[PDB]
Amino acid sequence: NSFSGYLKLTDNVYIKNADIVEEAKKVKPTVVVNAANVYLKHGGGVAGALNKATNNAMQVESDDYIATNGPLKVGGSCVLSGHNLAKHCLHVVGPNVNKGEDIQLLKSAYENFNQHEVLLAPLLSAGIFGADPIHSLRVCVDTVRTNVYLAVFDKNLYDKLVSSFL
Ligand SMILES: O=C(O)C1=C(c2ccc3ncccc3c2)CCC1
Repeated sequence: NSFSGYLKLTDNVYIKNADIVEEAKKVKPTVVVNAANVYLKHGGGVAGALNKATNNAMQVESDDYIATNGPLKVGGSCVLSGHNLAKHCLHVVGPNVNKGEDIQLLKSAYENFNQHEVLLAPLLSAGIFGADPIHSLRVCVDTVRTNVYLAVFDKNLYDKLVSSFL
């Protein structure tokens, strides 16, 4: 958890313009959050990038978790190995509002972060899930009570989030 170069937005939310894969490889945090789907199929976005950085070890483990436990619920999570990226990966399912899933479940999704004192994470439901990323940061700030270090890849999005916040 030796994070560096973050800007503190609130007592417990920090942000950096960084690639979450590179941050995980540098810091090897106790927990890295994945922006997952209910079947843990890590096909694109942050999920595809974290799985690729494990050379598909994350996907093989996830398929076994699903065969034994069934799919997650939207707003839910599971804890699996972080492989080379972290001690643990917290796979969290935010709603895909582009498919009619309820935006209220974004609060439920962020509540899962409270089971861990420190996390490295992306914004949930941003990208292909369709939620406005600045709304997702507001829900994170209003819901997460533990220490969360948010990595945002895109510089234009990062500058917009920092300006809206501070
Ligand atoms: O943080 C961003 O800029 C966002 C996304 C993203 C998408 C793909 C990524 N592939 C590798 C590492 C980080 C990634 C991050 C999806 C929406 C917002």
